[PDB]
Amino acid sequence: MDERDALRISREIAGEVRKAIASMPLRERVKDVGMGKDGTPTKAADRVAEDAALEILRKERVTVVTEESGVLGEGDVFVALDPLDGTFNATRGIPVYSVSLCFSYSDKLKDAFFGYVYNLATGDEYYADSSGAYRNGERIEVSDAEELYCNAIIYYPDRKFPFKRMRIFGSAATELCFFADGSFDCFLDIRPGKMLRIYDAAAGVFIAEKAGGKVTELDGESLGNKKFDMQERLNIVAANEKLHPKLLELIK
Amino acid sequence: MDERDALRISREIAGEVRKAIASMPLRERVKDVGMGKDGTPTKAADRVAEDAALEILRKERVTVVTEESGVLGEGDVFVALDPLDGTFNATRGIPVYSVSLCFSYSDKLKDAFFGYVYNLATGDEYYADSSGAYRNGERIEVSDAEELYCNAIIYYPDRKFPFKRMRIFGSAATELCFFADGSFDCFLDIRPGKMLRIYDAAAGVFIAEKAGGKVTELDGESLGNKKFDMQERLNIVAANEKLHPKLLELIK
Ligand SMILES: O[C@H]1[C@H](O)[C@@H](O)[C@H](O)[C@@H](O)[C@H]1O
Ligand SMILES: O[C@H]1[C@H](O)[C@@H](O)[C@H](O)[C@@H](O)[C@H]1O
Ligand SMILES: N[C@@H](CC(=O)O)C(=O)O
Ligand SMILES: N[C@@H](CC(=O)O)C(=O)O
Ligand SMILES: N[C@@H](CC(=O)O)C(=O)O
Ligand SMILES: N[C@@H](CC(=O)O)C(=O)O
Ligand SMILES: N[C@@H](CC(=O)O)C(=O)O
Ligand SMILES: N[C@@H](CC(=O)O)C(=O)O
Ligand SMILES: [Mg+2]
Ligand SMILES: [Mg+2]
Repeated sequence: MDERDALRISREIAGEVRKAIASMPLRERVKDVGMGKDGTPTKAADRVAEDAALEILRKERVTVVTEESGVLGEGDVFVALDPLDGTFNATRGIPVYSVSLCFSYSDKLKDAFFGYVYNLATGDEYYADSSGAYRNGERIEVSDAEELYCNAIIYYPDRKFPFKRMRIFGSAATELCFFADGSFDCFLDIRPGKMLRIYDAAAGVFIAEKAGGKVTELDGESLGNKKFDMQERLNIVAANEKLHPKLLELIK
Repeated sequence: MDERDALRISREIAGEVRKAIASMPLRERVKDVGMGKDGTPTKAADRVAEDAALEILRKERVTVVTEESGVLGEGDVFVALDPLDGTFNATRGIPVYSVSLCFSYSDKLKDAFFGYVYNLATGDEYYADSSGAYRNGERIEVSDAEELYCNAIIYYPDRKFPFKRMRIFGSAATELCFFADGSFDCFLDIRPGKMLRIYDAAAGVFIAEKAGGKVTELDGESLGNKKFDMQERLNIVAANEKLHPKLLELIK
């Protein structure tokens, strides 16, 4: 499998997940249907999205790490799948939620070769590969802001901060893409509980880095050894390389 | 003018503003074209939205209080207009932004008779009149959550908080409607600067109250005497009546 295969696979999944969600009334979407392998409820919207995606991934030689069904398959290519990132928004009709996929040549983030996040409500397509990062077929890059007085996505502000704007949209994969395309100047997840899982973050991280972003853990450490499994957790500090160290100092 | 006139006028404005914005590429939307009477820049998207709305309101006997052009006309019915609430989102292609209208029989919020907020990206229509509050033609009401451990929209969290979720979407009028329809359990704007203007909040406040919500200033004081002018500022605490007093105690 190469990056072209991954793009093709991702686009087919996006199409099937989009069709499955769009036809589901909010009343149905919001229903709990079971307990996910991640230890949070699987909503009916989560279930239909994952089935749509797994139906396609099942044909490939991959090991899938996915929120609801856990680790599936035995292939050498690892796929971190979030079949519906932003479930709360989807069940409320708030148009920020997406399907997220990151493909790696091992079970570690450093061997990632493809990232894909598709907004299921708007049809916006973000992806990145060896040639760079894209939004709807157009090359993107992070902003060049150097000041802390900037436009920040942050989970969660717990003190007075110097930002120009703070936003929290409820879809980490999509929000990492808002940072990747320069819509926002930085993305932070500094929750002490360390809540982000590998499938929430992996594609967004890969896309943001291809777009020029510097993206690390809380203390500046590389995310390269983050594992494609259900147990992995992440804090994220993401910004261009001039802003990034200021962000690190800010949160000490 | 009564509440049926106001509904008809609002729908006409929504249609015109919607097509004016939808046709404008992001790179055009984001351009500063002048200084607004509110003291913030008018973007091309703001100007185009406002001209569309004013062309319609010009035929009515109203005094309009609007963000970019200020106070216009001499009619006895006052209209607080935010031609595009969530301009930052609109210029970035983030689908949470709306046109907001509150109609009052004086220059005070207590004399409001109609509120209308239309999401320009999704086409969701929120309004309220003597018969109640509506989302896309269906009656809505606030949630009945009684615990602080709830789903909150809050500008801005500056300390550790007990919420289940915190969200900040960048469109106060629309966010007040997310609260009105029960999608979120409360809306708070507790920014010490007191940043909200009458046209940001008036329609959202009126819709939320019609939906059963209790909505007050920071100290629990009524919003009735808030004025339809450019100088007015608001902090907001909005929740059902069981949750509301707990929030008041929380933010001391
Ligand atoms: O998939 C979700 C989503 O990314 C949310 O925005 C984030 O707060 C949660 O931690 C994550 O599980
Ligand atoms: O119209 C805007 C919008 O409602 C934003 O969400 C809010 O943060 C701003 O204060 C307001 O001016
Ligand atoms: N992924 C899209 C196609 C595309 O973005 O080109 C879809 O299948 O709906
Ligand atoms: N969240 C979606 C609702 C849907 O498509 O069912 C939207 O308003 O864009
Ligand atoms: N304002 C809408 C109509 C409606 O809200 O029902 C439009 O003309 O696009
Ligand atoms: N507020 C300005 C500058 C910025 O926030 O980047 C804008 O909307 O473009
Ligand atoms: N501002 C975007 C919102 C969206 O992608 O739906 C637009 O042009 O419609
Ligand atoms: N999924 C949410 C539902 C809600 O907060 O209303 C929960 O854990 O309760
Ligand atoms: Mg998910
Ligand atoms: Mg505005």
